[PDB]
This record gives sequence, structure tokens and C-alpha cells, in this order.
Amino acid sequence: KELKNIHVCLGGLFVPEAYITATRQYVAQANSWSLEELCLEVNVTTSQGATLDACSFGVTGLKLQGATCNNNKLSLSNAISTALPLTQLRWVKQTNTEKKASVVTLPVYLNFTRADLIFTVDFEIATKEDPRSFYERGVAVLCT
Amino acid sequence: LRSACDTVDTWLDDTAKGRQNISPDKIPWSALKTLMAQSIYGGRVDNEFDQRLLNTFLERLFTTRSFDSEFKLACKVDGHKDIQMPDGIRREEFVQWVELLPDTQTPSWLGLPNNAERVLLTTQGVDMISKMLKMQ
Repeated sequence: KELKNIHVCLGGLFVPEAYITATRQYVAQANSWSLEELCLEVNVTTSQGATLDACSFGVTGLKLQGATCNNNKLSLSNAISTALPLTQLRWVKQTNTEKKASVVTLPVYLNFTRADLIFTVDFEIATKEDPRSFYERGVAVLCT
Repeated sequence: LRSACDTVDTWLDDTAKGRQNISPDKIPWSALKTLMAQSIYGGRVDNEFDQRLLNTFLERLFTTRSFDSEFKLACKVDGHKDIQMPDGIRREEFVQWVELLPDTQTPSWLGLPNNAERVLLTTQGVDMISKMLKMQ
């Protein structure tokens, strides 16, 4: 039971993709749901060591490429990598309400080569930032 | 590029049935974009995020707005200036526009951040020093 409360560096794990599936399988088991019925909500904390909900998991070492995260609202940045202190991966019942016209889906790659996709995160953009500009600038998240 | 040129000619000839001036909104934008999204430049893509990037450029560049006077090929390359769509109706006008492009290309021309070339340029500059030193 202590496996759920421990923060995990996804880069350190040998198979980071399997951890994402395991957390998805963990939440659907308690709520008697299917894995397809869970969408991944992402929350980024200012500092590590925050309140961990039952359906939430703490991940460390995620690096934001080409953007900055402030209050769960991405803005385009001219810096290379921005460290995310602690990312809470929360699994919730899917409500299939489409996007929100200010949401970008960011690939999460294992390392800088971007040769291996781990999973996908959804963030809400801020100001008048065009989500298409995020796509063109190659905004992504690195596990290590 | 050749396949895309054949596709452009095939579908433009299909719509403009031997006519002199086809309306821009009657150009088969859906046919051109989809065929390039899926088959031409699209068949090589094995990544959904690279596919989305390919779709983004095609959706921005192949519309009726491309025939407007103030169409914008790229926006804010150097923060203030940006690249305007030439108002040409003949091939020679477009070739003149290409020849008048400045020699100040930055990755912002491509939609990338301008820092994308910083490491690549720095390595080449050191590479030039190493090559010059070796030939001494």
C-alpha cells in the first residue's frame, strides 16, 4: 500500500510506460471502471511533498521543453528546459466533453532524443497563445 | 514534391474544367490537404504528434485565405517583422519574391523558437575551428 504514496522519478524507472498503465489500472480497479473510461488529468505543484489524493500519483523529474508551467497554465518560453517540481497524475472518470479550445496535448518522451513516447498530458494554455504555436515549436515533456 | 505537384494539377484540372480564372473558394482545398495529410508527406509519418504538426501546416497554408492580400506565411520571425504572402498572379512574380528574401533566415521562419539553432550553430563554429586547425 505504500507504493501509491511514494513519489516516482519516471526517468529512473526501467519501463516508465508500464507505470502509467499500472496507475490507470489501479484507479479503475477501486472504482470498478474500465481503463478506457479513465482520462489522465495532470496537476503541477510549485513544490514537492503535497497532499496526495486517492486517485492521484506524484511524479518527479519531468522536464518541460519550450514552455513554462505556472498554476497549471502553460505559456510559451524561449528557454530550453523548465523543470517541473512535482506533477500529480490523477485518473478520473472520463466525461468525453471534447477539448476546451485552450488545451494542448503534449507528448511525454523518455529523453531528449524523443524516440520513445511514454504517455500524453493535457494542459490549458494561457493568454491568447495559439495551441498551434505549441505544436510548431515542438513543445514536449521529457522524463529525464 | 513531384507527387504533390501532380496532385495539385490533377484536382485543379478536375475543378477548373478548362477555365482561365478559378475562384479561390472553389479550389479543392479539402482534396489537396487530405491527400498531402495522408499520402504525400503523410505516408512517411509514423508519429501522431508529427502527423498533427503536418496537419497544422497544411491547414494554415492551403485555404482560401492564402489568396487574400494580407496573408501571412510566417508571423513575428524577429519579434516585430514577419513574412507576407506575395500578391502575384504569375510565376515570375513569385520567383522575384523568393529572390528578394533576406539572408537573415531564423528557425522562427519555420515556426520554431529562435534558440533552436543556438546549439547547432555553436557546434559548427567549433567544428570550423577544428577543421581549420587540422589543415594548418
